[PDB]
Amino acid sequence: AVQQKLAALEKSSGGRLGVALIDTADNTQVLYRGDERFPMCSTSKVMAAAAVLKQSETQKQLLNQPVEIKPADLVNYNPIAEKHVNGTMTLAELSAAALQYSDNTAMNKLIAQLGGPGGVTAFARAIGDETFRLDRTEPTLNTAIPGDPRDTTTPRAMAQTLRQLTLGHALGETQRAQLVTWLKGNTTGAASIRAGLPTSWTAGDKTGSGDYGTTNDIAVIWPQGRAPLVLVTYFTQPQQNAESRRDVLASAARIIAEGL
Ligand SMILES: O=C(Nc1cccc(-c2nnn[nH]2)c1)c1cccc(Br)c1
Ligand SMILES: O=C(Nc1cccc(-c2nnn[nH]2)c1)c1cccc(Br)c1
Ligand SMILES: O=C(Nc1cccc(-c2nnn[nH]2)c1)c1cccc(Br)c1
Ligand SMILES: O=C(Nc1cccc(-c2nnn[nH]2)c1)c1cccc(Br)c1
Ligand SMILES: O=C(Nc1cccc(-c2nnn[nH]2)c1)c1cccc(Br)c1
Ligand SMILES: O=C(Nc1cccc(-c2nnn[nH]2)c1)c1cccc(Br)c1
Repeated sequence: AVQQKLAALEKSSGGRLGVALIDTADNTQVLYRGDERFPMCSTSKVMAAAAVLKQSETQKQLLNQPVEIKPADLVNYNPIAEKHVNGTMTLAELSAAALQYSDNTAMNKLIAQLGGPGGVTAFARAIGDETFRLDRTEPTLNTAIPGDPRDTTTPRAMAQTLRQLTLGHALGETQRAQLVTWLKGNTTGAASIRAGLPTSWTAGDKTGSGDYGTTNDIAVIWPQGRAPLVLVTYFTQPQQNAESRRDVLASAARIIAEGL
């Protein structure tokens, strides 16, 4: 029923839809193209911010370290960083900017802190994610070209990783709590996964988008009276200039929630 429903949604959408749910009540999963690769776009900002949180476990002042923002550092979406050009932002500020505002300049500083995209990938491998790969910086990591393995993961892998980071033991308890608080404070998510969930429920999420109408969201969800869920919804379309479809992610999440 749920599989058939997600297939129906996909066919009507004209794109390719990827879904992974983990229900932590009983370790049940629901996968739809769970092992196909999709461009992550800004959902990758979670892995970068989490990597810096991991570093902060052994450098308890790391999040207070200032980082210079120069004019030439600004890229294509800098709602927070543009306010600080010719000044500085701390790594905590850059983390919150990247997660909660989806600031691309902030993400670049997180990547640089980790020694480049490969350091983010290395963190993913260290926590048992063999699938995630970050290959580029912002903004080009969002080109989302069909078939391109760069800056991709699978829904199954990303759901597992988001669970380990937010509900498991990938991070220390303080760092886990900080990540959760950041995600729950997201500003960009009301039209995506969370639009398809009951309004009683609480959640944190990280959205992404790019070329090929790519429209993504990953979420940790606390349903009324139930153990938490982790839900990944990835969507991408066959034409480079396709419009975003946050509604399709909301629809997928509604199918999932009604199936619980
Ligand atoms: O900045 C965004 N989009 C963006 C920025 C810069 C360039 C383009 C773009 N160029 N060509 N097609 N899209 C899109 C964006 C999209 C969705 C949510 C949030 Br938060 C930010
Ligand atoms: O803790 C880490 N790595 C670590 C520690 C012990 C073992 C392993 C490991 N084994 N196989 N792959 N990684 C990794 C680590 C790695 C890269 C970035 C960041 Br941030 C943290
Ligand atoms: O040719 C490509 N990339 C590319 C872009 C820019 C320059 C070059 C290049 N320069 N010299 N040889 N190749 C190649 C390409 C083809 C199919 C899928 C994808 Br993703 C990329
Ligand atoms: O399995 C997990 N947690 C967990 C905790 C306590 C008990 C069990 C359990 N008991 N029996 N089977 N699993 C699992 C877990 C937590 C975070 C990320 C990922 Br991937 C998996
Ligand atoms: O960076 C891009 N967009 C963008 C930037 C910042 C945030 C977001 C975003 N956040 N949440 N959902 N989308 C998207 C983008 C879009 C199309 C082509 C290329 Br190349 C880059
Ligand atoms: O991109 C727009 N809006 C918008 C607002 C919030 C989120 C997104 C979005 N999120 N993910 N992909 N697009 C787009 C927009 C609105 C009016 C005119 C023009 Br041109 C562009």
